Amino acid sequence: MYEGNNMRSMMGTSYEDSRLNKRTELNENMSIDTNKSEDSYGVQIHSLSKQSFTG
Amino acid sequence: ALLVAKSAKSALQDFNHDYSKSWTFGDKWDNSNTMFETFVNKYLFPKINETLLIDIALGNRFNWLAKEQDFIGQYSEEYVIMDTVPINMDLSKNEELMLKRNYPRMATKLYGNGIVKKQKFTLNNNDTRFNFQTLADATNYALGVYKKKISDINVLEEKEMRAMLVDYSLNQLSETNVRKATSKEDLASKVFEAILNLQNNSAKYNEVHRASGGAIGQYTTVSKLKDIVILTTDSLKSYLLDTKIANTFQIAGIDFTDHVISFDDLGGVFKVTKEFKLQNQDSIDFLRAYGDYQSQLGDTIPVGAVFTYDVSKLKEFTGNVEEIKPKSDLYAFILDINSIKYKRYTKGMLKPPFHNPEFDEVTHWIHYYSFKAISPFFNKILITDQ
Amino acid sequence: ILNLQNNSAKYNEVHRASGGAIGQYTTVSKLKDIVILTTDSLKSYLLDTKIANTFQIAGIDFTDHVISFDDLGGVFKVTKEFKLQNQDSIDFLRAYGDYQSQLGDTIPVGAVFTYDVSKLKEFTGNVEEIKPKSDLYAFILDINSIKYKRYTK
Amino acid sequence: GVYKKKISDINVLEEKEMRAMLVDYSLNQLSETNVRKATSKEDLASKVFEA
Amino acid sequence: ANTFQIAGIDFTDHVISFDDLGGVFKVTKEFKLQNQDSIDFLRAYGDYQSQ
Repeated sequence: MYEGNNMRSMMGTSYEDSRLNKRTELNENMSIDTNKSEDSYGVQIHSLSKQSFTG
Repeated sequence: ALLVAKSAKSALQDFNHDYSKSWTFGDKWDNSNTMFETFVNKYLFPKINETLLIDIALGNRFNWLAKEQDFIGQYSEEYVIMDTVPINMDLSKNEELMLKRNYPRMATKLYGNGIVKKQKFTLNNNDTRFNFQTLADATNYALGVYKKKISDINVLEEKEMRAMLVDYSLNQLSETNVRKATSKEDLASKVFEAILNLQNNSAKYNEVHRASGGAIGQYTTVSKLKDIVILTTDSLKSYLLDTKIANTFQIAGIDFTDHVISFDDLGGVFKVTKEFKLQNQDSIDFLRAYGDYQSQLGDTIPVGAVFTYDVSKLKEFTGNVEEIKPKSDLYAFILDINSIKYKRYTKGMLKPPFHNPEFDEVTHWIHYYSFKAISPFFNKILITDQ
Repeated sequence: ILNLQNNSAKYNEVHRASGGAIGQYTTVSKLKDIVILTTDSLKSYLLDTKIANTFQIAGIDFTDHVISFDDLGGVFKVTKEFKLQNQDSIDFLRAYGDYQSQLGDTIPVGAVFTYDVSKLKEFTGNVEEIKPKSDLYAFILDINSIKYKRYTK
Repeated sequence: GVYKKKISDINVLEEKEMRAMLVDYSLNQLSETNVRKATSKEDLASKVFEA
Repeated sequence: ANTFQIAGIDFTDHVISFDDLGGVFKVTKEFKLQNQDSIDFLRAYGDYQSQ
């Protein structure tokens, strides 16, 4: 309403919002596409892969 | 005696003392009676070949409840109307009561603010280069500590909100809501009859007596089964899968497993009821072992404080803190969504870094506002052994 | 399973690491990575009685991820770091390809013996074995918790 | 909202008083020839199917 | 769920159910209202004609 200047580093143009990046979401799926116990029924072994996991 | 145990020529003697000696002449490294037995060469430095930094990001399982505010104001409020059954009209009464007033009565439960949570961390550029035999692994160290500083947000938020509805499932809702089971081979029939109670018009299954303006009265309501969830131990979901759906024949529309939020154990959390002060130094170290750096001696815990890890084994903390868990682990709390009011405000999540060059270590901060609450004006049934 | 995929400060042994005696560390798993380990009796009982004599199996069959053995022990550890004394001990040991261990060296306390060995007079008390103590056993884990590197160049 | 609850309450009132008078009838009317006696909870599964 | 041959026998097209079959009460030994607390309890359900 009041026009003013609206400008400071913080508390101007930093008081009402900021840049948003990430809301700490479920991307790793818990209880949708993992937390699974619904697997197949047949011949069996070796769905067991290994990455390097060095980073 | 041994040159390895001699700490006074290590790389920590030059960073606590302001003055140190500039050049060096080396050493005559040995492998005689160390942790570095070597058959062929007693005079070489132990070569390591790699390090790994294993790290997995962790979820929240509640991000479809993530409604977003704009962070203005601090009180919210909601209210229903009490139900009011009609009467038989008896004409022996006076002809003047139609002038008399009759206001409708309301519920009026009021909610305060949430809590803003925060965490900080410090990356050094000086001593960290003495480890990290390449340069990329230090960058992996940076992105790994950043990803754990966002994953812990998830695990603490799900743990605290799990704690809040389990804490609600004790000592808050009345005896017309709770029912008494006896076994895990019970409580599956009892949850199966407990569901499709709620699609009968009833006032026995809410808790509006715990509202402010509605202690006496009643309030009928229902639910819609795209809207209920059940909350239980993974043991019970294990029982439902291996026994109830497995050992029977035609359940082609009956298997209600899509509403089963289930956990390994329904408690790791602690709540202070008696107030006190902090005196033990190892208690301070144990708190900042989990990151609570702000705590000093002489500090004062409030009443409405949770603790989210096992903290009940300190001498300040015995007796006055309490674990929130079911007793006999035969536990099933069914509710309906629109009752739990989850909220967070996190657009200002990553604050700009502070550099501090004269110590040369950057420091970040993470802030987010979060508002847990649940609403009493819906349908809830708890199943336990008292 | 369904506990292995919860955010748990337990289920790991970070308290038995080097720098992590105090504190917590949460981890989950992915169902492409859980390995069951048990006897053949348990797996056999499963796939002839439970999943056979039940009706619905439509998603439940976790037998894809089970490894089993006829027994979980034929193997031995050392205690007390004993010494070689007897002729019959070493020449019994000769029968399994061992040649270098002559009468007069010691055995370190962390060695393994990999066959039925405890009946020698030097070994009783000094040598213990590795088995489940009750033959009713299932150790299940997240895979790539085990690491296994060999050099066969 | 107060108006639509002033019709919702007469709805729930009407239905539960009507099931109440049905139970009242079941206890106080229909002399012994009309009532059959089950024993167990699976007993009446057979009884209603034959009835 | 268990008796395996339902295509024909499913009589759950005609089953009215309820949580309880009674929360509704009945009066014997007629009386008079004589406590203020009792009528204040009745005011919390809409009954305003009571004295």
